[PDB]
Amino acid sequence: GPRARDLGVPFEGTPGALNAITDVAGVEVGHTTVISGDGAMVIGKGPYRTGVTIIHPLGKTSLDGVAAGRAVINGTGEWTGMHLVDEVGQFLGPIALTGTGNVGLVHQSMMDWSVGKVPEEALFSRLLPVVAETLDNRLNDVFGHGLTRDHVFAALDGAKGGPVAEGNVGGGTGMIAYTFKGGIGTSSRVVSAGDTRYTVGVLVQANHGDRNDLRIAGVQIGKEIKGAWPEVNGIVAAGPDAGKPSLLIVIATDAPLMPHQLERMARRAALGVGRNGSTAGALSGEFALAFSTSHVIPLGGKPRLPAIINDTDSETMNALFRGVVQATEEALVNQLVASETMTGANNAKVYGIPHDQLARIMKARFP
Amino acid sequence: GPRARDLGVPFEGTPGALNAITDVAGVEVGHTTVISGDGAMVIGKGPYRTGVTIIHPLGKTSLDGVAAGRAVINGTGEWTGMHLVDEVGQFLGPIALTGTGNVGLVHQSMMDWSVGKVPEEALFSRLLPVVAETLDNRLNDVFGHGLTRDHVFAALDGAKGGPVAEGNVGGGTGMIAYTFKGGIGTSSRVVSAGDTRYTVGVLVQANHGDRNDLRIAGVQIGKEIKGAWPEVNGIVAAGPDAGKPSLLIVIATDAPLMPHQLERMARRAALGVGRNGSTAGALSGEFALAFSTSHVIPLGGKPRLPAIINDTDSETMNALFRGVVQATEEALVNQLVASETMTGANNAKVYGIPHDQLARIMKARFP
Amino acid sequence: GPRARDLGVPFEGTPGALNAITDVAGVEVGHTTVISGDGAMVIGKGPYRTGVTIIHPLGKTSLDGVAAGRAVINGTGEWTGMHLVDEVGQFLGPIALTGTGNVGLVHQSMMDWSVGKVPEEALFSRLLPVVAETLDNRLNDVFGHGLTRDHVFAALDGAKGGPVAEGNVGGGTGMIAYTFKGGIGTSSRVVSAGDTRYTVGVLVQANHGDRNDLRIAGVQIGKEIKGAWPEVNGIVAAGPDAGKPSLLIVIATDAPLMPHQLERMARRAALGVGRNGSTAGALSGEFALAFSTSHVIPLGGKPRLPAIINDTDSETMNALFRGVVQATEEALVNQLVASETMTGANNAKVYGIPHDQLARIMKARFP
Amino acid sequence: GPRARDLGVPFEGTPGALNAITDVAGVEVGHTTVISGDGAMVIGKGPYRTGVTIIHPLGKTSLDGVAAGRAVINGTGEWTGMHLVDEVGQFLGPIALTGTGNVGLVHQSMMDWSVGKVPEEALFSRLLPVVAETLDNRLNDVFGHGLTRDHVFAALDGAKGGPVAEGNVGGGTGMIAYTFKGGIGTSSRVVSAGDTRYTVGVLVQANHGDRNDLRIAGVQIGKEIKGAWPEVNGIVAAGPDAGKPSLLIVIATDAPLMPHQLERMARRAALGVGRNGSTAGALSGEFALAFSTSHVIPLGGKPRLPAIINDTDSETMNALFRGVVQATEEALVNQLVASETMTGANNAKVYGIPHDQLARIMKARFP
Ligand SMILES: NCCc1ccc(S(=O)(=O)F)cc1
Ligand SMILES: NCCc1ccc(S(=O)(=O)F)cc1
Ligand SMILES: NCCc1ccc(S(=O)(=O)F)cc1
Ligand SMILES: NCCc1ccc(S(=O)(=O)F)cc1
Ligand SMILES: NCCc1ccc(S(=O)(=O)F)cc1
Ligand SMILES: NCCc1ccc(S(=O)(=O)F)cc1
Ligand SMILES: NCCc1ccc(S(=O)(=O)F)cc1
Ligand SMILES: NCCc1ccc(S(=O)(=O)F)cc1
Repeated sequence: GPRARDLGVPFEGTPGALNAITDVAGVEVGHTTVISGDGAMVIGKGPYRTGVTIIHPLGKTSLDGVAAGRAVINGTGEWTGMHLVDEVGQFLGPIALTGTGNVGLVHQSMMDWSVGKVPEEALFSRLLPVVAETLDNRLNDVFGHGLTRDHVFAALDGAKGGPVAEGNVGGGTGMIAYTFKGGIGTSSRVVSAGDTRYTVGVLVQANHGDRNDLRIAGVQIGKEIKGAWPEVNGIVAAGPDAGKPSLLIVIATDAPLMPHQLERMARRAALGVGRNGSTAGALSGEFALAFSTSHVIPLGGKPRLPAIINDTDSETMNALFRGVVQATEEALVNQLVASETMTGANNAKVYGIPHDQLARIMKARFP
Repeated sequence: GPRARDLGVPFEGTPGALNAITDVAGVEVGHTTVISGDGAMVIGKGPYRTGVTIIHPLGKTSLDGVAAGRAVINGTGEWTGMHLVDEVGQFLGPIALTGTGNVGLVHQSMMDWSVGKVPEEALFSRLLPVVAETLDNRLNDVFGHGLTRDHVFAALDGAKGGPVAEGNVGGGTGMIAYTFKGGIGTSSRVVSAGDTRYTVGVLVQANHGDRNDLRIAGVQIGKEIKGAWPEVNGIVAAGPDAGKPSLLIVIATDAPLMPHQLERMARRAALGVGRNGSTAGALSGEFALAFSTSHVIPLGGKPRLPAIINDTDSETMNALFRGVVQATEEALVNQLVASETMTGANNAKVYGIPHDQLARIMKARFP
Repeated sequence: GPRARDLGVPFEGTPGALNAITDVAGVEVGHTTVISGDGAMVIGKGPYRTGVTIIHPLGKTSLDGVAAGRAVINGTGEWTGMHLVDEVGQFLGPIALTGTGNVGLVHQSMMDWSVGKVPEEALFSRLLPVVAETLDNRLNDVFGHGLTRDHVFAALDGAKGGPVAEGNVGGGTGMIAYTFKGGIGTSSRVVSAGDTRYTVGVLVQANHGDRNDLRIAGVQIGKEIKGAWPEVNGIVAAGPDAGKPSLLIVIATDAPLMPHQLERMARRAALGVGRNGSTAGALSGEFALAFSTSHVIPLGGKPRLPAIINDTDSETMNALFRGVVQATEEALVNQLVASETMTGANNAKVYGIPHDQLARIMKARFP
Repeated sequence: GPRARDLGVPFEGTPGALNAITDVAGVEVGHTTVISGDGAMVIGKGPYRTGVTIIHPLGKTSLDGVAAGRAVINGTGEWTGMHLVDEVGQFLGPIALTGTGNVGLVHQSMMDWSVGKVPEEALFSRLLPVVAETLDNRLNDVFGHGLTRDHVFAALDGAKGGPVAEGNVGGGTGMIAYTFKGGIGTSSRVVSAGDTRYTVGVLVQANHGDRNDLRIAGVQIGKEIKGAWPEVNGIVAAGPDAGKPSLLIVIATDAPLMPHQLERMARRAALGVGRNGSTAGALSGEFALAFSTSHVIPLGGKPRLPAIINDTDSETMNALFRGVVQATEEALVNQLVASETMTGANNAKVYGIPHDQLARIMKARFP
């Protein structure tokens, strides 16, 4: 399937080989996608359109920590392990991205998974699992216990490097972004800092924004697209014909950055979001987490910092910052393009942004 | 049973009638205490010494929010719903305080409880439950699933006003503080802010500190007490004769404070902690959350702020601040006194601070 | 001359009557602009291209505080009075925006001005002046004491409502933005929340960004413009032909917001900046301060909060948030268009963004 | 003259050789003390009781940065350069501690001093001087321009290693703490972190707290001391018999800590303050700044991090934290003992805590 670039959307900078967070060596991603039932929602019975996405910063077999820092755009949402990140500049274990209703289940399941994987002497380090959410309430039975521990184990165990599936998968399965179908998106940038190159990888779970604000490559596009407004049981549910017939951003880099420097990286995410036109809804939980895969902390050991960067080194830091902004901008658009039309709970129907129209618009704007 | 004052420990200020967080009208507290098994710990088979403590800011039937603000002393621990508090200055639902291994279970159980209590239209407001932890790893099978959804429901439903049980109860059941038995403690102050008297109530779940640092009423008491060091299988496990035969602070007030003013309140907890001598362990998750029961936010309506206070009004603010410092100091000592000797997982034995010795020391120091 | 809209740049939303921060009633703005000398720079002798911009939140005769909250995009710069804003949610006195070299002089001058204007009994409230900077180092003798106490008095005393001068004036006089001439810009939005209208006004002092990242109305315009690169003594200083022949954002609103709510407003500034393409340089001090003119604190008195807004009231908050994003986006373009080509210290020459070319590009893009 | 230990006050831990911040190698301290005039205050004509204290983290000839992090206890005061510290984890140049009315003068004077001392290529790094304040309003003509640029230069140039003068000197000259004479205090700890011993040094400028709250070595001493309350014109101005005849903490360490780790150190200061009984007044600007003298950043070069420490290494981190708490606690008492009775502006008279009574009390409590 085409990604944003394939439909003629231009972006600045140089993407990595996979144009994904896994361009950062050693990062693994797994999805479990839960899609079952149709028709009217009954709490505890579905329909279910949900799941979980796992990111292993250093792979599923690592017991070590990664240096980390976060940023909050708008904090109406949950992301666990973040007080830890704020205090000691690192976290242990995987990142889980999921639906709001799944947070506690995922949190405990990650603990159960550790008991079966980790040496008992190291169990203390698995007590603060990192779990984050956006709300799949239009398409999913949020409270209905559709996600199981087995689902979580499968994502943890199945995670891998290489190409990352985008769209209606894992934590993104039941999401809605810019009044089009939401979900998972990813992008990367290879950046030049003097004689050195670094990779900045971004993955998003997008459930934010309004169609009328959306910009793609600077084009305010919602009004250029015809139709494709959401429907409920046959009736247009938004837009001019209404009535008629949160955002999680994960940044990986192999740059050997210190925790406070990774906070700076995280704070660049908002600028990439800003490029695409949204204004951070009052109830939209929008968060960024950044980590380094080269600045690593062996469990109970000496931190490994292979090289060290000056915060005032504009050449290096700006290269890295611009990388975050650009990869974030593109990951957001890649999400929209990868997500297909879906019908879910209560016959709610949300359209993937139409490929034919997007390509036509891009061709006209960028001949 | 005697509380700290009853053993001759002096404190400054005037406590409320109950000398507890429930001196703040409408606050309800519940505990479920889980104690089963003895001897060698096998993960999933106990022994269990754990539980959960519930605090309903406005009572169990409230759908409304309370103005709130938080502070971090040392952030190596979990407390959910805090991004929400940082962002919008309020939280919905109960505060749960529990052991580290129970966070996910408690988080989902609270959602489940809401489904059976609140109108479907208010379910959105129940998606970010507030759950905090300290670690009962010495006395409890942390990973062993000792806490059940029923335990959580019982605490949610059984919560009430009036006297608050202290010691080895609810979330505090298997905790250890200042190398003595840890647990739950509570105290309050009624403070004169001009011609208006507010109540400041504090509850702690204590699992922090070293005996060598402990100060009670300014007395460095660890070396004055003889014996009572922890044991394993009858062998002293800490202190000089070793070998021979986190902190959660919840502040309630009826002062009509704005969210940023409640952050100031929460930041006062550290001074109260400082009075008692600990230095915040590198891995001690020490947190404070402050809320108002008068500044309330009707769900989906207009915030109710019955009066308004100027931050530069020293008379009012300092009365409130001093209240927090004093009530926190006393709550910590009250905890120690209420907690009794316990033997738990792996035959670990932790002594309650000896009442006879404490009373003897206080009598000598304060005739 | 022309402002951005006059050159055919489209923006979203409805500007206030003045399309300026002074659309918020009672706000006063004053500039002192210092331009003297030409040729090679000698420290302490000029050339000078600097100044100061004063914003009185409630007018120059007010002794009262305004509710306030801030946000940091990248904190490599100075802005005094901000610890106060963080702590007590308000500040007293005017905001001064100036060149880095002028900070201390302006800070003390504001105290001096207070001694002469304020009742003796109220002098305590004047001890924490609000002063912020960006660096005019290419065009100005930064260290050379070009700004005087008299210059500051003149801006304090000459401040007024009505139209605000933009471009090479006040604190913006010697600034550079997006490799074109920087300086002062302003814009406003009147926003609708049901039957209620509010105004959000923004003023920027812009000294940030690179030409190659600049977006105006979503158009990446740096490569579309021919020439107009900076020069030093007749030699192109940047861009392809090189070698051959920080950001301060002030947000005012009449919305009756609490301090933590104004922090949310301030955090929206970054999204507006993001729209225009910059990525926050490592050494670019980018800050936002937001205040309410309706939520005011009589000195030594009871805060006046005429109405109260729920943070979860999306209709109201989103209206205000969108206002910040749009007004920030426009104030940045308004700055560029207002700023004229300038030659300063060491014969550095920076071009105002070319009006003829910009208009042509906008016409071609937006027929 | 005796310090606190010499009067019989016990403290925990091992001080460095000097028991002062200069036990951390390379740190230099300088004071300029300004004392002139008696009787009634007229703004601009004294009497003056003020000054400035300079701390050079790496000595007066250093152009390099030190890694640093800060904490706020209560933010109603000024400390410049802190946005920089928050963002990039270091600051350049000296720390100045002074009276509130002197901030702007000191800020500009430090720039002027740099112009004379620093190479031209390094001037950019001198643009964000670090200046902090407490308010000497009872004893000093705050607005009266008593401090001159020459005073600042003398303290910058006269700074040295070795014993540090305490009491009514430099920035502390006109201060008041716990209703006794305030001033400068300092202490250090050498702390055992495994097989390595680090030094933690602390200097305070104390202008905070109330006599009734003061604890010295856990003894609530205000009521044990007879007389010595402040007077105006021979009449008691505070306390029971009235009418009858802010805090700055600077932490230095040679531990090679990263910036986020120094924030942790700074957050420990509050516990040390807590030990001595104060509750952080609403208008008391109470701040801490911590820097490392081993983790240094050559100007425009590669950061030098000689060794690296794990945040979860309890043995090392707790040793450092305990050092901060104990050194802060002792610095505060050392201040009181060093500070002598002073009469200043408006015939305000503030007593040094009486040495004879203190020694007698300590002897009775600690036989
Ligand atoms: N991040 C998920 C969306 C969400 C879910 C709940 C809220 S609350 O303020 O009503 F608790 C806010 C935002
Ligand atoms: N045999 C003991 C296994 C075990 C069980 C629990 C832990 S904890 O510190 O993470 F709670 C550590 C080790
Ligand atoms: N608050 C519970 C104790 C705790 C549990 C785990 C950690 S971690 O750094 O190893 F993730 C830290 C502190
Ligand atoms: N209308 C059916 C009940 C219901 C209502 C709201 C939700 S929520 O996902 O937005 F919290 C879930 C289920
Ligand atoms: N905000 C003005 C620009 C500026 C000026 C100086 C610095 S410093 O890191 O060298 F202290 C950083 C940024
Ligand atoms: N009546 C004396 C005038 C005066 C002089 C100084 C102050 S201060 O607290 O701001 F330093 C206050 C009042
Ligand atoms: N840190 C100095 C004391 C101080 C504290 C507060 C202020 S004010 O801005 O709230 F009036 C002024 C001076
Ligand atoms: N290289 C010439 C001297 C000089 C260099 C830099 C500056 S500054 O404004 O960036 F601090 C000022 C003067």
